[PDB]
Amino acid sequence: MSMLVVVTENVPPRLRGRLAIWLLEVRAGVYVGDVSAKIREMIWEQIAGLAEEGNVVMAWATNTETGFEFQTFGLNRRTPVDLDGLRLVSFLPV
Amino acid sequence: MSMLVVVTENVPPRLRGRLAIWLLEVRAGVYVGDVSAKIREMIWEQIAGLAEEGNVVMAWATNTETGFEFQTFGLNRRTPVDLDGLRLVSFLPV
Amino acid sequence: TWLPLNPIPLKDRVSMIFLQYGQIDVIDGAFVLIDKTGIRTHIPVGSVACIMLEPGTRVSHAAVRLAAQVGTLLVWVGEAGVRVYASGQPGGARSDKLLYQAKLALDEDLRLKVVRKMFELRFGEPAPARRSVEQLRGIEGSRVRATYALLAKQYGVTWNGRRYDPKKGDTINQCISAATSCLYGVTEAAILAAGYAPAIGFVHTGKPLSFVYDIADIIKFDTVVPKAFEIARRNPGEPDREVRLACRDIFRSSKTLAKLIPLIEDVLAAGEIQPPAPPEDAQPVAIPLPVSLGDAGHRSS
Amino acid sequence: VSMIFLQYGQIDVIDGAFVLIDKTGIRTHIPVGSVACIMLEPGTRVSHAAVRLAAQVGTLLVWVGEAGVRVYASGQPGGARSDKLLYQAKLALDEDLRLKVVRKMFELRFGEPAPARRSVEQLRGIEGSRVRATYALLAKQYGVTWNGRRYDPKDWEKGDTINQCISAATSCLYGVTEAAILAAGYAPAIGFVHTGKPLSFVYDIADIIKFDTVVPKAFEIARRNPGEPDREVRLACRDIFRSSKTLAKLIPLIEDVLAAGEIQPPA
Amino acid sequence: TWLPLNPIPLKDRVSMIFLQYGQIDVIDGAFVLIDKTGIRTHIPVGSVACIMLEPGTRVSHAAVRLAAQVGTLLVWVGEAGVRVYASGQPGGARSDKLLYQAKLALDEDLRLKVVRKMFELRFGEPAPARRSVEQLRGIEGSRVRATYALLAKQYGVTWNGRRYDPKGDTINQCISAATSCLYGVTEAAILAAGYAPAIGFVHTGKPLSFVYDIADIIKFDTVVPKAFEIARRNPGEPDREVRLACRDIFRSSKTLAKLIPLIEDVLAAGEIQPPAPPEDAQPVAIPLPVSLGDAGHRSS
Amino acid sequence: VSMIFLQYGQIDVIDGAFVLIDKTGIRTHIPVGSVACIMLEPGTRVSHAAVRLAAQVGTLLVWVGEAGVRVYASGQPGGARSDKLLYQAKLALDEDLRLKVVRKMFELRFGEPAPARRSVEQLRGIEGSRVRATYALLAKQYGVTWNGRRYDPKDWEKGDTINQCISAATSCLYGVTEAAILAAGYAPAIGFVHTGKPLSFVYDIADIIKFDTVVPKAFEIARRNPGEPDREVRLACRDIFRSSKTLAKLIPLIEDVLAAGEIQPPA
DNA sequence: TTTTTCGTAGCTGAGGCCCTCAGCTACGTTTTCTT
DNA sequence: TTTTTCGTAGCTGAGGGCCTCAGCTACGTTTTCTT
Ligand SMILES: [Mg+2]
Ligand SMILES: [Mg+2]
Repeated sequence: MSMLVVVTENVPPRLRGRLAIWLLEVRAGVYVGDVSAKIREMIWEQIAGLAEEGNVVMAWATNTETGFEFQTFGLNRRTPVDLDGLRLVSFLPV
Repeated sequence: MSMLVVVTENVPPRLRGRLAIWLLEVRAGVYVGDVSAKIREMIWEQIAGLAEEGNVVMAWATNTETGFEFQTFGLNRRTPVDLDGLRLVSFLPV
Repeated sequence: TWLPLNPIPLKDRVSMIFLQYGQIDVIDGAFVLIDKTGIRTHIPVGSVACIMLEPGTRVSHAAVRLAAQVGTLLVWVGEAGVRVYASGQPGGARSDKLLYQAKLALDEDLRLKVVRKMFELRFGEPAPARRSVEQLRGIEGSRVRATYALLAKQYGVTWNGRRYDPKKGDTINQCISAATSCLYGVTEAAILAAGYAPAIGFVHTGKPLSFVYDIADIIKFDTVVPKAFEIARRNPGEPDREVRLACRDIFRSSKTLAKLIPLIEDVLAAGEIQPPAPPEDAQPVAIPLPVSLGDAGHRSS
Repeated sequence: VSMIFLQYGQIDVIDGAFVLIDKTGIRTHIPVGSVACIMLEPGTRVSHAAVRLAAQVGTLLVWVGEAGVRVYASGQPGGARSDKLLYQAKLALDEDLRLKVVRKMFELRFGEPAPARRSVEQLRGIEGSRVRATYALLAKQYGVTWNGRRYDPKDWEKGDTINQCISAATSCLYGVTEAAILAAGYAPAIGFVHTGKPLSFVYDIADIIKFDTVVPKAFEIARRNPGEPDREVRLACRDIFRSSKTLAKLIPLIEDVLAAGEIQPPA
Repeated sequence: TWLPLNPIPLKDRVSMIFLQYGQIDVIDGAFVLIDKTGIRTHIPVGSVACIMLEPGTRVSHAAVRLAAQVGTLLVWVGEAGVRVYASGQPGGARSDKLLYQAKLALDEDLRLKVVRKMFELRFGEPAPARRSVEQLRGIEGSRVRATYALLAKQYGVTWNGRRYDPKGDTINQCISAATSCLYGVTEAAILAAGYAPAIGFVHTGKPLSFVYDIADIIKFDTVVPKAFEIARRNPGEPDREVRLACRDIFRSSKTLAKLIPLIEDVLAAGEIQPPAPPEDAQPVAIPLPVSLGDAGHRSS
Repeated sequence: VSMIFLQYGQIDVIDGAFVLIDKTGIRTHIPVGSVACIMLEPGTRVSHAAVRLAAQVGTLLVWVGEAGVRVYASGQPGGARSDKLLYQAKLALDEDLRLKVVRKMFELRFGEPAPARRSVEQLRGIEGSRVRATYALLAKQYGVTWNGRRYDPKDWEKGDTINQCISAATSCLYGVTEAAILAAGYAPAIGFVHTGKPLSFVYDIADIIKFDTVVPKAFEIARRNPGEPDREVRLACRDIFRSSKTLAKLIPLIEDVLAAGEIQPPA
């Protein structure tokens, strides 16, 4: 089991509550919890299935280089970028 | 070293960049990283010193019951609440 | 537009939360506690094995439904923290499990093997040769009084026996009652999650929580009662909260939620018999059971 | 045996009695002694005191859909009576007792005795035939285009209208039948014909009475061809359950079915 | 209104990041890489021990200042990945450390003790009794050729010696890039511990002498085997994959965590204590602020 | 030690030469052979090619504030020359060499020779006396109310205007002095009078020339009593550094100080 | 006796918080070390 | 020879994205198990 963070934007109330089933919402659209791998994947399929027009990013603790990994769904001005294996965030121009 | 999440709101650009020194910003005001205890305390005094009119919540992975702990600075409609030692979030009415 | 909601494994959950002072509703499909002033408090219901409803709570239909769908046991408790009522999915999801338990319980010799295993797990050694179940119960009575005396002397608490009033006793009895209540909560949760009936027991019988009593009695003095004595000596004004915190800590440290289903499975396994296969004359399952991320006893999709 | 359905209001305790309360004041007085079972329909809210009283007198609370067309949660989960569950289980575990129960189910289903002692698989065949015949008969009586029973357990919308109706009707029926089984104090998972499902016994009992009422109405509504078929079938089934005391007469049937084991019932 | 910015320990950091194709600026006090189209990419500079600037980058004054203040080493590399230049805080923050190193380096017998320790740590056993530094360096030459041959046959890569033109074959290109990464983090570590990269014991009289010493201690334990692995994989563009491989080998063998203790141990073999301030000296008028970072980096 | 200060533009390479580029085109041609050291002032941006060239010819890049009133970063960190650092260190490590150096420093402070051979701590006493005396002298020459040297290393805003001015001036001076020390190729941390501070040697050298220019200017500005004293002092110090070649004349002084060890310099 | 009453989801428009940026001005600075 | 040119922080008003809610309507439902 490892720490999980889900950040949603412009997402239906359905998904907001659905995430609130397992995770603690500390700010609007920002959910925190602690889950196993398999549960994390199920939550991800929930997000992919219910996000609709919205966009979501999910980050979780690992024993990798940076201590965590993250993946996204939908379009956002801030999008992940690869630098020789290190994943950072690119901020696109308007 | 453990996973760290900082969520800022209505905070000066000074603090935004300052956090960007150590943490990865995946959404506006949402920073993720992996730090030791002492560094986390330092980041916290940076937040307490630079947040001004804004409000911030910081959550980090632990070996406690829920797998993580969190603390806040400034006023927010969503505020921590204690239930026999379990810390949840109360959402205050307008 | 819609995706099913399912339970997650019990081992992956927080043991329990106590709710008091408010109405419990559903908002946007989430479990929520609302007080008189309008303050909302979301409760990650799926992430909890057991939800304790104290006096002054009022639960909506939708909330009970939701709690059942994610396989979270709702437990209504009175003051001094005793279990009063419970709500959850109507029953076990697997026929073979329930028939396994019942077959074990109905046959005296199998029953005896199961009880003997319970005894071995509880005390740390084989029960004496050729004993009936009631004689084992006698041995257990003796050892239990010895254990109460021992804890009473280790923590230095005056002990005049187990005594309670139905609406009281000394601090230590109140503490024991509340702690035991928490244990029965998570144990009933575990028994239901594993897919068995709480009513069908081996040592205790003919009671609505017989199996709960059996399984809980196996680990009670390993877990909740010492902590009850610790708190008793601390002499607090209102024991129940301190007992809740202490029980959560002891459950977490000794990995109770992780070991409860294997404990049950092992206990039953001591019968040396396999869960009965479906009769060959039976009608084949027309629609296959959906694969589940949760425990075997909870319903899915 | 007695039970009451409560709807739209809060269940509280006044003077040691169960009370249903709305804005207009006390809506329904329920003396504690008069009900073994309380069915909570949607729009209900249970006070702690009500639950406390229910525990004190050993009353079963069951959270249900309307008219019991859905069962969602139950108090006393897993069943509150050892003797009932063990009665059912003993019946299911013993080859010949089970055989008697199955034979009774098939006879009630065919209406008067099943053949001397044809085997069980053969009875399943004969009734498969009977069921197809019944589908055809209802199809001609209600005059509905019928190309057989066909449905996709993963996509609700690819069968024809009549198959949707049939499925929704049987769904509701499974609801009230589960309600009745819980009221009787038995486990829905332990069946005699059906096995290996959370509701095997529910299917066993439901298949007995399936064709008397709700499947014909599935056909009726199918011919009416409304905008929202499944919903009209659900509502119609609700009405049928309310008017014809379905849940009330389901319990004697269950008890009879089990009684066919020629083993003695509890209290 | 303002709070000081300080370095964090090297062990707590990611080893290195390679930046290319863009201008590096400061926005709201943060290190940022901007490309031709306006795409911003924030780089957690404080969380990184070493930043590699590839061709086509242009670094602002503010950015260099910022990188120094958080004690992150900037390293300009050419392609084939070779280190070219470096930038960081002007020097060690502790007098006694530098005087310790210099005293060790200046005295032959002390120097010899240090070199002998280096040899023991590198090869896994004591150097033979009664040897000068040049004779130890001879022994090291022999063993090094032996190691190249051994790796060449274990990974099955054709080996015709260490060769490059200021071009070489794949294994040599890989070795050059990997070694470059190692020199990066090692220089970072040496500066963080508070020592001078120019003052070495085995290699001397070169701007990175001490870097060569320390790096040579762990080089064949770490970066060169990985160079051979990649060499046998035979990629189009060796350098990126060498980078990934080096990052992985650094994290797995906890290199950043062990580099400063390794240095301290190496020097400690001199059996001497870092010199105390002279009693005639003027006392420190304003006390050093306590730091969360390493001893060699400046604070507040 | 030839050097150039570059400001407001990008440093690139054209035809193997260092070039400073604006919107207006090439602003400054720098032949590679003519500079040992390039000081980058605020508003500069360094191209990769420039750095590569600087490495090829071994040119020191130093990121500085204006006129060198602040030092922020240095290429070749820790120093690029072994022999320089070892010269300095050997001087610092040996008791008698160190003593020769300290005595030379004090003689430069006093004008010409400190007393023949009475101890160092005692010389520090004399220098304290003389420093306070100088504060008083400047205070009377420029007519500034003087209640002694007072400042709070943690709160800048507590001392009087003149103390702020003095502190800011000495700050700038520490800037250019560090610049000069880096240009000479020595370590700022290794001092002879001051020790145990990252800039001990800087303090050593700076205290020699402190009172000739910038402290008097601190007093002048103090009496002018402007809105922003510290800022006016910084700008004034910048101007003084540019007009009077302070950094250029600092290096011979340093080399002289060290030369007093009567040990021979490198190349 | 003619008692529509409760809890929750979907939808939409109003209000408001706050992120993002263009455009303008001011700046090269967060210091002190023989108090 | 009269060459003000570059990079970055603070400020403010405009634009806009999205969270939050009041107020209204519709609803009790996410099913099938002898195909
Ligand atoms: Mg007992
Ligand atoms: Mg070598």
